[PDB]
Amino acid sequence: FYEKPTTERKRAKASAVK
Amino acid sequence: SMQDPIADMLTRIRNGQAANKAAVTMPSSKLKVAIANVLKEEGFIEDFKVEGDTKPELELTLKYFQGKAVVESIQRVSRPGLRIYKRKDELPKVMAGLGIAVVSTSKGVMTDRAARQAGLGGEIICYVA
Amino acid sequence: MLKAGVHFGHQTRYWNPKMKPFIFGARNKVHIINLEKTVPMFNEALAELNKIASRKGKILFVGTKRAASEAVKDAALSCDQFFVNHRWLGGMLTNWKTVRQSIKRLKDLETQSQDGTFDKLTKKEALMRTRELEKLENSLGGIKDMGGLPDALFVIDADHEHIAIKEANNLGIPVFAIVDTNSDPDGVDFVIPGNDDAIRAVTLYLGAVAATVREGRS
Amino acid sequence: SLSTEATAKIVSEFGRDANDTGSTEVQVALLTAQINHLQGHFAEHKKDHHSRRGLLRMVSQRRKLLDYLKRKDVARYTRLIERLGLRR
RNA sequence: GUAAAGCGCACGCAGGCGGUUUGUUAAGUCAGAUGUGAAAUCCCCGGGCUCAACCUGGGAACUGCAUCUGAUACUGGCAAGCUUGAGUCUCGUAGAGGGGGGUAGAAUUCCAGGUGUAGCGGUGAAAUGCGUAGAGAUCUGGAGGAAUACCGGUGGCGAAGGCGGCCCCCUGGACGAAGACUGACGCUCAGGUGCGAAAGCGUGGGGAGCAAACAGGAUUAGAUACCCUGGUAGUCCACGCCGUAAACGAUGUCGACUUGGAGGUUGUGCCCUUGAGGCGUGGCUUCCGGAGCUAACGCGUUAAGUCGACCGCCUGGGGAGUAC
Repeated sequence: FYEKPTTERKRAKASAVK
Repeated sequence: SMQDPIADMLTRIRNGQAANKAAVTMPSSKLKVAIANVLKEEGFIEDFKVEGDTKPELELTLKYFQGKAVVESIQRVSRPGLRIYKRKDELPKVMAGLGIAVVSTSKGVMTDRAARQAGLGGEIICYVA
Repeated sequence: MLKAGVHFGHQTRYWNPKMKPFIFGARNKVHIINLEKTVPMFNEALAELNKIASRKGKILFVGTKRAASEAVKDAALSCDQFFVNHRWLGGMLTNWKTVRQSIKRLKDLETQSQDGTFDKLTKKEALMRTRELEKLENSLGGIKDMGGLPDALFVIDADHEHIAIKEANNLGIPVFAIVDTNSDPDGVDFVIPGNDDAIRAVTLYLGAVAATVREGRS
Repeated sequence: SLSTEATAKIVSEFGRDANDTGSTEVQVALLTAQINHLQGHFAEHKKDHHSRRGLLRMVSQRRKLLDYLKRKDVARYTRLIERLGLRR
């Protein structure tokens, strides 16, 4: 994506952090 | 503060009193101490003492008669950026006289009770209340 | 040397800075209460409890926590007085008319539930109601005597029942708390920087309070 | 850039004594030594914009110290900017 | 912040503000005084019209200006300092901070070779396509261009845009340990200058994939779209331009003050560092949360709290970020 993957890896840190 | 060393002390006095501190410290001045006398003798605060030579730091010992603070709201009026000067008759009254103002009169810094008795207006340092 | 010089503290690191001054300073990763400074608001609370008992104090012994529960029911009885050795039922102060009818219901249980099982309609169904609403009377064990509106309050903690103080101050009843150090002492009335755990300690506190209230009538 | 001895000589002759790094003429001439060095860099690259920010920062601080010389003590100003050729 | 509204970000002239002590001046300021502020209007105490409107006496008022004489706290000037503001040096610590050079290997593609073979691909089924020649598949090599798997992170750096292979050359900041040195050298900044993702343009190269446009095949009621097969500009490089973005933390910069907890990253001081660290201290940083603030969500020592100095902008929706 060149701009999503830094967003999902900085969103799903809402998914898979706790 | 970097451009208003007196609104800075007033902010000290009414930040360190929401937090309910007994005493506050700041780098002193001659005008800061001139104010501190007028505050501490109208009973708005216990007593102070200045100390230091290279860095003479003013420390006021704040007062409060309950959980409530005796100093309700001090307001910096003559801001550098809008300097406010009054005459001997247009001197502000604070809460219709219940609270105190601090002005710089030609015979020094004092309240407005006394600088209105003295017939000599000044430079409105701050409303004390 | 006494109780104060026996119980030390609580609150490893999750501390509440509203009661900042009450601690000497943490040692061994736990906070230590200014134990010596606790007796000036021991004896003052003791004296006022004596005065309230002189006015026939209507005083609560809130004992919601596990261990103090029977450890306080014994007290109120030795205090000839009230307690809540169980959960603080939500609103036992503000919702008083509700528990007013509830204690009417419980007095009905202790008067006519005996009478109902006698001959009224059934044997077995009335027995079921007995064995169930005996649990209701097991609830509300302390308050059950008088018309309500107690004079003052002697809760044994703050955080576990912040709702209790939140109701008594909203109504204007003097909370004679024994704050933990984890707690939130802004709401209480006559805060006591004690330690709420170490059941030995709370037994000592309540024994002193009982000694005061049993003859506060002078 | 500039070396330790290269700054040491500047502090030496332009300071009123050894270890007078702080006097404004020492700072001025040390900054201008560095600027004169870096013109040779920035004539080579011309696409290094994340260093002309630093070059501009020190040219701006050099002008700001120079104006302070001008007000505070004119004689040192007018004796320095010809020892440097400065204030073209 | 989300309602309209923080310039994309810096640097900076003019401008606006300015720590602290003493001396001086007395411009601002303040007090008093003297003139003057036309009359009428306005207000006050009256008076005369049978009352009133109306007329009218005297006062007050005209919040101003100029001159003079005092004060000197605060603001300004001039002079002398001071060290806390700001900056230089000694010293190390970290880093995808830049710019210029090479360099490696995988991976797509293409080409040459060998083996041998009828399908390959493609999707929700399909043809176009590629192929019996030797395709796909396999290993052997060779050319080229473009990006750097793993580490990798709620990580790090940068004024923003942005910056990830490795190594060197030049360089820019930042932070921390003690020190030393200047003495207010400061903050903000209309105009101004410079950087400015991606597209896009200009002149010459390059061009592996990818691919607006364009072709051909399905879909659908229709398909100029999604979908497939090709595919040009562009994407890459140098120089020049463009100047924009949901350029966003939708939070301007700077400073001071104001309960706590848990992490992260990078220095450092002391402690048996025994060590991992414990006790502390810095910086940057993510997440909770009462005070307080908010319409609210929410912010909450990195504030949207309590103040100060400057700058930019807002003023119902559309028309319109449009015409000129």
